[PDB]
Amino acid sequence: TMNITSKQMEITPAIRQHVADRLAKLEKWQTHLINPHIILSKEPQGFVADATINTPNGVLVASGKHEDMYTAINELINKLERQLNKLQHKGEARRAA
Amino acid sequence: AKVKATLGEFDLRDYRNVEVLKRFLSETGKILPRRRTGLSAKEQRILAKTIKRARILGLLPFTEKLVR
Amino acid sequence: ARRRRAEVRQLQPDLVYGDVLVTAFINKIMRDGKKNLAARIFYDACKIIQEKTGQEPLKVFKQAVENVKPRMEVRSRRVGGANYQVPMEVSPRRQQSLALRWLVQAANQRPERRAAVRIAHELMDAAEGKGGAVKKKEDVERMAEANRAYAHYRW
Amino acid sequence: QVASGRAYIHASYNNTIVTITDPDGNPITWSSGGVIGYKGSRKGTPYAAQLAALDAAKKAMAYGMQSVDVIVRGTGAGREQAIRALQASGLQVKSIVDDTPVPHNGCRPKKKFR
RNA sequence: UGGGAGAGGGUGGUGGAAUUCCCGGAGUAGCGGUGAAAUGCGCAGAUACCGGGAGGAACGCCGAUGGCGAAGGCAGCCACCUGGUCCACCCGUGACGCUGAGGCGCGAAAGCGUGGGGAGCAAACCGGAUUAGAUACCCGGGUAGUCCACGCCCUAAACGAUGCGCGCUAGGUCUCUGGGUCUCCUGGGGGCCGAAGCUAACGCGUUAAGCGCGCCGCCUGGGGAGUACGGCCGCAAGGC
Ligand SMILES: [Mg+2]
Ligand SMILES: [Mg+2]
Ligand SMILES: [Mg+2]
Ligand SMILES: [Mg+2]
Ligand SMILES: [Mg+2]
Ligand SMILES: [Mg+2]
Ligand SMILES: [Mg+2]
Ligand SMILES: [Mg+2]
Ligand SMILES: [Mg+2]
Ligand SMILES: [Mg+2]
Ligand SMILES: [Mg+2]
Ligand SMILES: [Mg+2]
Ligand SMILES: [Mg+2]
Ligand SMILES: [Mg+2]
Ligand SMILES: [Mg+2]
Ligand SMILES: [Mg+2]
Ligand SMILES: [Mg+2]
Ligand SMILES: [Mg+2]
Ligand SMILES: [Mg+2]
Ligand SMILES: [Mg+2]
Ligand SMILES: [Mg+2]
Ligand SMILES: [Mg+2]
Ligand SMILES: [Mg+2]
Ligand SMILES: [Mg+2]
Ligand SMILES: [Mg+2]
Ligand SMILES: [Mg+2]
Ligand SMILES: [Mg+2]
Ligand SMILES: [Mg+2]
Ligand SMILES: [Mg+2]
Ligand SMILES: [Mg+2]
Ligand SMILES: [Mg+2]
Ligand SMILES: [Mg+2]
Ligand SMILES: [Mg+2]
Ligand SMILES: [Mg+2]
Ligand SMILES: [Mg+2]
Ligand SMILES: [Mg+2]
Ligand SMILES: [Mg+2]
Ligand SMILES: [Mg+2]
Ligand SMILES: [Mg+2]
Ligand SMILES: [Mg+2]
Ligand SMILES: [Mg+2]
Ligand SMILES: [Mg+2]
Ligand SMILES: [Mg+2]
Ligand SMILES: [Mg+2]
Ligand SMILES: [Mg+2]
Ligand SMILES: [Mg+2]
Ligand SMILES: [Mg+2]
Ligand SMILES: [Mg+2]
Ligand SMILES: [Mg+2]
Ligand SMILES: [Mg+2]
Ligand SMILES: [Mg+2]
Ligand SMILES: [Mg+2]
Ligand SMILES: [Mg+2]
Ligand SMILES: [Mg+2]
Ligand SMILES: [Mg+2]
Ligand SMILES: [Mg+2]
Ligand SMILES: [Mg+2]
Repeated sequence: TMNITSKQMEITPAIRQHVADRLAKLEKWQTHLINPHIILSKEPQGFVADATINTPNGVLVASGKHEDMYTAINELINKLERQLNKLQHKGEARRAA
Repeated sequence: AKVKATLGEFDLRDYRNVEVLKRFLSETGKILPRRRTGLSAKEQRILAKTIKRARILGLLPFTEKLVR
Repeated sequence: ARRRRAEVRQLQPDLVYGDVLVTAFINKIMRDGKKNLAARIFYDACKIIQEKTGQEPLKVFKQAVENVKPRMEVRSRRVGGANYQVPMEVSPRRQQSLALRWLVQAANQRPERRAAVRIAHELMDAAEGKGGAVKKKEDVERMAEANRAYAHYRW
Repeated sequence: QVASGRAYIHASYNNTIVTITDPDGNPITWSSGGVIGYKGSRKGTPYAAQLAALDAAKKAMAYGMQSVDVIVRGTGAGREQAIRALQASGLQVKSIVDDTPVPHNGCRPKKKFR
């Protein structure tokens, strides 16, 4: 299933559940989210949310950064959505000719 | 093989000269380009107009079916 | 590969009929590099062919090869927004390779317990126009004919 | 039964239709990409036109047709292969003329031709 | 005074191709449409074919890197009415000139009013697809409108994003149209490459964005905003 790693930090089951609820935005596209993996970590300037996810049509790899950790998580999602919507529709572009 | 070189003197305004005007028409019925008639800009305009009058009188055709 | 074509490996003839095609058949039977076993299964079947049907193993084996060679096949290709089964002619190298592959694969589908029995019997049936192998060649050919209307995409 | 007639090849990008008429233009029989079994975009392939022309030529010859004039309209794929199929069928192709309609700048066309 | 070219404008007429529709004939199992499809149409006879008819709109080839106009913009053909423009002669007048705040006229398309017309096309609209969804793109329909007359509207990437006039400052090459003596020369247009020079650069360069004079319009950081208030105009939309 979905795995969450908190590198050199400690987090609560509540925060892990928030991440799972935010990753659920990707379920919109109705494609298989295969072993999604979120890495959470703290730089000196703020938090870093990493993610690697494979789908039937490719991989999603994105990194979000921000002072506020929930915002870094959201920036991660925004980058992941635009990658997934690309994987799902790019092949449609050259139907003609 | 330019059409104008295949003809002596002719009047570019004789809309009834069926036997001369008809050479300036492709086998499909169209007005031939200047590259295949050898006329300058000024006289190709007179030719085109004359062909059109002759078409309206029924002397020249507007279109012909292409035979292989 | 990208740069050039590939060179077809020449195989040494086998040591019971001097045949290069018989060699390629042995190798296709060979699992885990057990060539001694691979050769023994073929030849063991060459006796079974002789003893169930009094004629040439070599001749039976070779005819069954021609009976599995597919003359045309379908080769996919995406055209705009649809995957089309383009009908395509098969190079003789590939014809041979497909023939030998399907022979063994279809033989190993059989219910007979000992392998050399399965290799013999399948080559017996295929020599006559039967068996799951020749079916596979027919199936592939019917696919190509069914799609003759796409034969102008051929590359 | 008439032995002399006509063959029209209405050939568009979606299909090819062959209608075999009499000397006056009255249809004797016809075929198309659909009659020979195809649907969708297959009807616009040259092989489709081929089967259609042959099935049309075959039916016509079943009524004693031997000679045809050939009239061709449209710039579709199976246009050239349809002419082939008629010649190589048994019928005598006395002539081939292209009668494709072309406006002398007439009605405004659908958006997809602009 | 004597000539020229031209889709310059206005009015009346008129030709053929094609689409659609209606009638007749012949014929049958599909046609159509797409990336692939479906909706749609079709045994109540469609499509494809032949003959006849009706109707509206737009004018293939010629046609071009072309022509004309102040701009908008102008393209089948005939006639009439009519504007601009160029050339040769160097004949008449004698600075009668340039520009131009206001004013007045013109002003693509869409839109408005009254009446007409309506084939094709097609906002809105309905339906089929596509798609995660698809108030879209693609497909099948479809009303205004698109067309005509008269009256309004007055906008635009209304662009060369380049106000008009004059004089001056290498040439080379293509082209339209005149006059020579027709080799070529010389006017007037339309392009390209470039002297000097200009320019932040890109580029411009005798069709200047060069060097100068005259006159007009306009800019003065981005947003707020071409908005608000006022005034003027409009039937409204909305314009200045
Ligand atoms: Mg975990
Ligand atoms: Mg933790
Ligand atoms: Mg990293
Ligand atoms: Mg979002
Ligand atoms: Mg194998
Ligand atoms: Mg098999
Ligand atoms: Mg069989
Ligand atoms: Mg089709
Ligand atoms: Mg005069
Ligand atoms: Mg009828
Ligand atoms: Mg009935
Ligand atoms: Mg008709
Ligand atoms: Mg043109
Ligand atoms: Mg021009
Ligand atoms: Mg001009
Ligand atoms: Mg004088
Ligand atoms: Mg005097
Ligand atoms: Mg003035
Ligand atoms: Mg004024
Ligand atoms: Mg206006
Ligand atoms: Mg209008
Ligand atoms: Mg309007
Ligand atoms: Mg209204
Ligand atoms: Mg109204
Ligand atoms: Mg109106
Ligand atoms: Mg009203
Ligand atoms: Mg009305
Ligand atoms: Mg209507
Ligand atoms: Mg809809
Ligand atoms: Mg839907
Ligand atoms: Mg919805
Ligand atoms: Mg729709
Ligand atoms: Mg539509
Ligand atoms: Mg429509
Ligand atoms: Mg309305
Ligand atoms: Mg109305
Ligand atoms: Mg104004
Ligand atoms: Mg412009
Ligand atoms: Mg100008
Ligand atoms: Mg401006
Ligand atoms: Mg600006
Ligand atoms: Mg001014
Ligand atoms: Mg200035
Ligand atoms: Mg000159
Ligand atoms: Mg001259
Ligand atoms: Mg010049
Ligand atoms: Mg230049
Ligand atoms: Mg210089
Ligand atoms: Mg300066
Ligand atoms: Mg010059
Ligand atoms: Mg000079
Ligand atoms: Mg100029
Ligand atoms: Mg400047
Ligand atoms: Mg400001
Ligand atoms: Mg205002
Ligand atoms: Mg405004
Ligand atoms: Mg106000």
